[PDB]
Amino acid sequence: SRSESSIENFLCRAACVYYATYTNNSEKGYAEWVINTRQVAQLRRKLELFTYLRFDLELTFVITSAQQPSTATSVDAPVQTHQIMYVPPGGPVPTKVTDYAWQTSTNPSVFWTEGNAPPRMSIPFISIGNAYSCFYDGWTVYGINTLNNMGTLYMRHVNEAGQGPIKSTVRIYFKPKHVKAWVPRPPRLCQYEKQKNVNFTPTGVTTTRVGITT
Amino acid sequence: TFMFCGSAMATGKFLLAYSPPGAGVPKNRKDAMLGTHVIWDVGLQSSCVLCVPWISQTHYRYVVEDEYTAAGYITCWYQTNIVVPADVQSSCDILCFVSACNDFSVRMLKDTPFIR
Amino acid sequence: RVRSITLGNSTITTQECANVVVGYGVWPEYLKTQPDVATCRFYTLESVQWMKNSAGWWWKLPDALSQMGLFGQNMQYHYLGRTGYTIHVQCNASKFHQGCLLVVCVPEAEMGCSNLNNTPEFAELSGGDTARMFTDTQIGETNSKKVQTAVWNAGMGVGVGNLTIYPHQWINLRTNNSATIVMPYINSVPMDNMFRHNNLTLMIIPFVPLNYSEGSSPYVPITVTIAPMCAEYNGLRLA
Amino acid sequence: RVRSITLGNSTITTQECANVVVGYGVWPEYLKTQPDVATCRFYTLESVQWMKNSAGWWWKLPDALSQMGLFGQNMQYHYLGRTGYTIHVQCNASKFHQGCLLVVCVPEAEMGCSNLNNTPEFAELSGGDTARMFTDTQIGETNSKKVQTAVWNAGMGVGVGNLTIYPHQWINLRTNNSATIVMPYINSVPMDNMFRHNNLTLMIIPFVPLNYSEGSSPYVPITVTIAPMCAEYNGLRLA
Repeated sequence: SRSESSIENFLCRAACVYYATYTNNSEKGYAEWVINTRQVAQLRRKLELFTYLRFDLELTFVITSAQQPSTATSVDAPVQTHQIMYVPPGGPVPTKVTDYAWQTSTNPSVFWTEGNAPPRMSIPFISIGNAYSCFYDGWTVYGINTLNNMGTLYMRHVNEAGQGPIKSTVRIYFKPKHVKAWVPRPPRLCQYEKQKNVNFTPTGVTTTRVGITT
Repeated sequence: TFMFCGSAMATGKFLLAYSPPGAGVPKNRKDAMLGTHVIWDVGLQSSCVLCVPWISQTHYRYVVEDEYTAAGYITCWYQTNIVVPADVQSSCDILCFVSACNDFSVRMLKDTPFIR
Repeated sequence: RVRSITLGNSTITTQECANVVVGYGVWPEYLKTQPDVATCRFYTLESVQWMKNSAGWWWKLPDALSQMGLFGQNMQYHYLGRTGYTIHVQCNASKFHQGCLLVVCVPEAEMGCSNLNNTPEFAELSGGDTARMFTDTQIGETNSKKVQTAVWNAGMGVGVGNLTIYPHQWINLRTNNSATIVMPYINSVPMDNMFRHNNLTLMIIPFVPLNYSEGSSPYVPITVTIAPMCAEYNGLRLA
Repeated sequence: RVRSITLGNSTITTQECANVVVGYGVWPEYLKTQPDVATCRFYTLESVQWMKNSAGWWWKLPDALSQMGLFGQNMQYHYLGRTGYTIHVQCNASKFHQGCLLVVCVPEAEMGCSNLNNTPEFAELSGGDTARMFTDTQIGETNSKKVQTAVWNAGMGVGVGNLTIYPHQWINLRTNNSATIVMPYINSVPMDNMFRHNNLTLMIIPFVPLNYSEGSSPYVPITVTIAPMCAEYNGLRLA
């Protein structure tokens, strides 16, 4: 049979889409990522085999920390707790580590402390339209389709800075769930040039041999 | 009735447009197409028959002769050029035929104006 | 045998045994607010001249019928609408002409720009009733807001030979000369603004170039006839 | 009690127990070729100001609605047509105002000219949506192409007090303030050209002049609302 070629088995795979770092002594030590499927070329190409898609989101966060240089005679930092806030489309957005947006009750947030299983949250299909669009032949800027907004993710240290700086890096894992696809399209042939548009530089149809006959 | 009398290897498309009385004659293929029209493909059919409608001032009978009155027109346009193979003449001719189609009637016999 | 089809005050003739390609197995239907049936008339656009050096032509759907009678009138009148289409493509060629055409209707045919940083302008993306032509050469990057019209990428950065995934019909001059594609309404929303979004793009690309001997007609006209199907718009009255 | 009547996308309110005068006992009906139902909307013309010195107003029917929406559009589009009318006349006056109006619809109200040798021009015979006013004086003969608008002859060389032979309704301010006349299609031919022939003429003539005491409003607005009924025109297609 061909169970492995179904849409669910083709797209329901976790993948690292974003990677960022943030320290705890900068006022700007927070990581942000607008949720978009165009960040990774491999995932973008697989999703762009279709025109309209409908799926849920499963996010897994792999957070690790590293001790930064200090002058303290002795450093004995306790276990670190991290906050991962999901801002739904239209929600308030932070600009500093100390900002009201971090305390918005309608911005769901996960508080996770190091040493445990990585945190995981799921976001459903949150578009006012009936499906996401990977291609839009029109204007809102050509081919934007603001109906594809999926929200933003923010990450920061919860603990106050101790006697030494701590730098943390977060790996976001992205997995579409219960995917439905419509209107097949030809696979992308030219290399992706910009994340925002479909612009391309003309390339050959395929690789070339010496002559039509063997 | 319009009969295409070109070669059997000639192909093309003609737009036959009918302008109702009051409405002006079309000035372009586009204007003709936007009105009442029939696309005539000579490559598929050699003859096309149109039955223009009565349309009169709720008069049932109207004057045979007339005076600067809404007339109504029929016109023909080149939808495409005439496509022809080698060794076939591109210049052709069309014949037009007329006749009464629906319930035609006349009234008040008179003298014909064609005799001296 | 010849079959005559009359729609409204317009009539066209087609070969009785012509094959019709239904887009995705779905016929145009009504949304399961205000429909219009005076729009149900064939709109025969201006014919284009297929030549030896022709690279291809394309028409964005809503836009192509933006200056045609009540359909255009409804487009400027109502803010929102939805409709299907029935597209007839016919070539007038003799048996002494050879060539193959691909007639494909691409939903949401978003096109790239010659300048990688910008996006194409509306003029270059659509000419309304006028056709937009592909190019067998590559548009230079200097140009700021033009469509990258290289045929082998079809202006979408894909293999042109893979366009057959979208509802299509081949026109092989030695075998057939007409194509009929029935396209349903395809969108992520039930209704949309017709002036800012082109749902469909019709493409005609010659895979085998037109060839003929000296003496034959140096061109082959291609006629596109579009009939909107099951069109309906938003209401304008109170409740 | 108040009754609200909605026609198309327009709605008006009338006193529930208002009396309607049917023209000749015949309601507007269809010809026993092409009808139009989007025209079935109330057309509220500009209100006129009934004053002490007012002599009267008149509107030629087809012409009054020549610049109103689809009805005017249909008038320039089709060459021939026929329709009935429903005319609402309403006055806004207080109980401290006194006056009597005659509201009459005259079929084929052919009008004379001030110069006995000529005929009135179209401008003077009709102002479209604008009202034409009668005059309590006699228009001089020097004038070449104006209507003889002396009220007591009603511009037709007849006794103005005899206009009651034509479908009419009296508006006595102390008793009622609205009139409703339903006029069928009346012509010697089943259909006629709407731009060259005014089938009906609505007339409003104050028999008892408006009077009021100092402090009251020095005017009484009169609002005319016309709704075409059973309109139909000639076909434009082949057979």
